[PDB]
Amino acid sequence: LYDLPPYGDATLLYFSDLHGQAFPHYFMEPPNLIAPKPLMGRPGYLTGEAILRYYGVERGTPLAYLLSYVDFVELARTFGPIGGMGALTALIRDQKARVEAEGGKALVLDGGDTWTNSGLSLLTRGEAVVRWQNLVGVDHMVSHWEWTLGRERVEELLGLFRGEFLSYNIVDDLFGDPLFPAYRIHRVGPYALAVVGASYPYVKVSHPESFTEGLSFALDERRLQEAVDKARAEGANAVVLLSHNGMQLDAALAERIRGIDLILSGHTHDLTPRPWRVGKTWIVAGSAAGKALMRVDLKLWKGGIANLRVRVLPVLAEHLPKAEDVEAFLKAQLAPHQDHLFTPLAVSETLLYKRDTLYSTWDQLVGEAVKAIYPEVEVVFSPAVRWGTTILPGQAITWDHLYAYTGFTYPELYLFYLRGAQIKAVLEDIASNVFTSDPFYQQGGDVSRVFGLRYVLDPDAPTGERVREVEVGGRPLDPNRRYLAAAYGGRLQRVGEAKPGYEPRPIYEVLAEYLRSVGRVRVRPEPNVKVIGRNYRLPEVTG
Ligand SMILES: [Mn+2]
Ligand SMILES: [Mn+2]
Repeated sequence: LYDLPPYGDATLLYFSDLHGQAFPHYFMEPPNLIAPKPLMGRPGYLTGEAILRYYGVERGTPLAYLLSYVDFVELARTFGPIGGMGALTALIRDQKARVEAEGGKALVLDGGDTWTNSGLSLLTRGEAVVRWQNLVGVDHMVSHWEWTLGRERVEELLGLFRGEFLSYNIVDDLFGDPLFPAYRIHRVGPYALAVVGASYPYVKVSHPESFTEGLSFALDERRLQEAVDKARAEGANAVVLLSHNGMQLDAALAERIRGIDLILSGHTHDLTPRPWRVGKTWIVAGSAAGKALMRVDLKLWKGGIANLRVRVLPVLAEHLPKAEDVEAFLKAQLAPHQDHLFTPLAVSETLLYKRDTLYSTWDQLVGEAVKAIYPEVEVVFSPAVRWGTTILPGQAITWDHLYAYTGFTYPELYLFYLRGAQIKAVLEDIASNVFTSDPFYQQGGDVSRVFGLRYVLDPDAPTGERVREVEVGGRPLDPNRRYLAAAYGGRLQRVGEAKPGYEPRPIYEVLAEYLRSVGRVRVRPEPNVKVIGRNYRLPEVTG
């Protein structure tokens, strides 16, 4: 709940990966987070009943509703939607006021992936999200998807952003000079707390290169270590890393970098009801889509963090007061677009979810839509991003949802031929990245969903042997056969042969065309992958 007693010298109110989600919505955690044996059972790879047990969270509680897919639909009906900028603002303000009334010091920290991927964002090229950050009063933020707006727009938006953007790693690609401050030291009574920022290191290979030309985001352990050391030389007693590296990478850094007391981990969209102790560092994840506000109270000492209290505060719009200024602001911004954004396109008869290592009902729906409009397509590759939303049974799908699921600034759907060998290699290559069993390199991640294909995955097999028994359209994969593929949200088209006469157009236009026509959809979970050595789980899709 929200009525917490005072604790410590400083309070951090942290959220991450909002992905421009302006309104209350639903967001189910993944039914599977598959890992090779060495990585199983650790934060970042917990789901379902196991995550509840790991954290000692009772089944059926508001925290259980946020934390796991177990009982999802039932709990969504019980507790209501999560997030919304209005409710998140109300909660942040409630907590900050409480802390300041106690004579405490509070900082509002945003872990990045904030400005993009929503109707509000696309309609304003991120501007409305920044204006919202300003209404709440965000002290710092880091970045990742922000860069898909392009360097020019990001700089414009940083002019508007009243908080202080941090990043030790964004440097010029020719001279190496950092473009932003690495950290900021804040007075917390008699102590000094440094907030160091880290943006996603893989922006260049993850998005169109044009968006970040002239910049390097490379993970630079030396530069990070020197930043931590410098903050301490300037008087910082404790050091907090506001990170967008991904939680597993943050855990690896905790064992390599000296002096990081706490890491606020974004990117992987994880939940950590209790902090994860790695080396001499505590790690707290930032969740996603506005579902939670992480309150981290710190008892500091001359040399670091003596102790801390972590609470995952559910952002439940039905259980929080309104932030009137935010409600009014959103009304002003979207009044002209409400018809477009909220009119039903179709009704979903069952649960549409996005997150999972391998398969989702939302991605299957997209595959069906693509094949319905382009019957020549044999395989549809959907991007396994961790942002999105969840549609409940009987709920209408709207344009706002389409933008929540497919609101890339580069949303083009591409149709192109791939040889069978390429299809298999694409999956094997992703598997090698997502599943490496070497704890030194593991970072995790999700696998592209390929509608029209079925395969067997063995996460523990050697590279080159993880993907087997591939079948396309009920027939064994023919390595030399040319198959017509479709893909959006990535770079797969670069190794294909473009379909003659086809003009790439936004995936959401294709989806809206399909949905308007069909009126109602019913996508029951029918996973197309068999996982060796694991039980593949599914949620309950009715109710
Ligand atoms: Mn994200
Ligand atoms: Mn990210």
